[PDB]
Amino acid sequence: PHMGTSLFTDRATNQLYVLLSGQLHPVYNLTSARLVLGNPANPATVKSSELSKLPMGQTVGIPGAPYATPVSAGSTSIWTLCDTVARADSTSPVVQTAVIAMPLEIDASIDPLQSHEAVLVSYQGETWIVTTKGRHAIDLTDRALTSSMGIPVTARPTPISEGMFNALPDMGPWQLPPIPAAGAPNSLGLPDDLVIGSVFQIHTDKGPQYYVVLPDGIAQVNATTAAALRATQAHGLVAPPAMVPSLVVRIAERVYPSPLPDEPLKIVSRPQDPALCWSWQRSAGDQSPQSTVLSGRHLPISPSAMNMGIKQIHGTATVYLDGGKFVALQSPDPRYTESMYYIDPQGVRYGVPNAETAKSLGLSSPQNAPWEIVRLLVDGPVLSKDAALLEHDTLPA
Ligand SMILES: [Ca+2]
Ligand SMILES: [Ca+2]
Repeated sequence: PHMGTSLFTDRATNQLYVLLSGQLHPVYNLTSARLVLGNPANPATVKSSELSKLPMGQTVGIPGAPYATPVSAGSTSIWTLCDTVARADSTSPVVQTAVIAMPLEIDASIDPLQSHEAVLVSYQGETWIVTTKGRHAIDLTDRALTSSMGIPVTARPTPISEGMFNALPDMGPWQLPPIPAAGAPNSLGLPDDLVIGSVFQIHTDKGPQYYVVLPDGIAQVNATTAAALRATQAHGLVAPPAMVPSLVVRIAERVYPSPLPDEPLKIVSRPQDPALCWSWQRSAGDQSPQSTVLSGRHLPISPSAMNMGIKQIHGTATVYLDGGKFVALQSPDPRYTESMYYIDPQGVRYGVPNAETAKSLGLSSPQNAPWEIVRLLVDGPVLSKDAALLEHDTLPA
């Protein structure tokens, strides 16, 4: 019968020994011992003379596994990816990347982009504009489009890392939404001058409200969008004609999804603000995560935290965390795939193949996390019972 203790530690050496079918085996770590036992056993301390009372076998386990699988007390799952560009204005700008899995300290020196703020970046020979929503493709050699869309010739793109490029959602071209049948007569009963794609205005209590004429109705646009439309094609109008509300209220209203913000676009200076981050967060009970783009002078963590960073030899990012993590990912690989990883305090991810294995390790309720950030971590060996059952020549250290 099972006698309650299948895991032991030599009182003198603190070495681990696991009991398998009446025989002791040295085992590399607690993680491996629990994998083979099928439950998160805690070692019983005994003298070597006690261990010598059982037959001893070869070393078992996963030597590359973390010693154990502790997890930070964690209120909320928070994951942040940060690009820092060194010598942004030089002929040799360099991007460094950090993964932050811990609460942030946000201030005026490093905070979310505001709605009118944007960063011009380069990736693989192409340029993208980064806003609070993600990245938008733009070709800067198209001087007129670029200018109309609020981007000055004084703007210099700076490189983003591959990880940041993957993390930032492609929200579509930085352009005015194309207007079908632009230039053609309106079908809305408006004056002949107001062709499809033209801009008019009506006077309100808050002053002028601008509209664009669409094939299926009229849509409100802000002043910036109105100017951008007219800068591209004014349709022969010196200014947006003033219309009477009696004429306009009768027409179907539509939505024109211009990406241009109300205020003049402010292009952040990378030398001033070398840090660009994508921060992702989700609390237990939440139906959706919330994500935002940060821009500032350094990482959004305390100065004390700025040197608890760890970079793996074969990792791309320096990792900052407040303890271990147990996370659940969902990704199209290319089919919708749910996966689980344990992340050790060193910033290595280890696959947890199924719920049964998680239970063996004493891991429960994995936090939802973004694969875009988590899979940037170095991938260690999968934590499986099959792997842990393997015998080895050499004793644990
Ligand atoms: Ca600062
Ligand atoms: Ca700011």
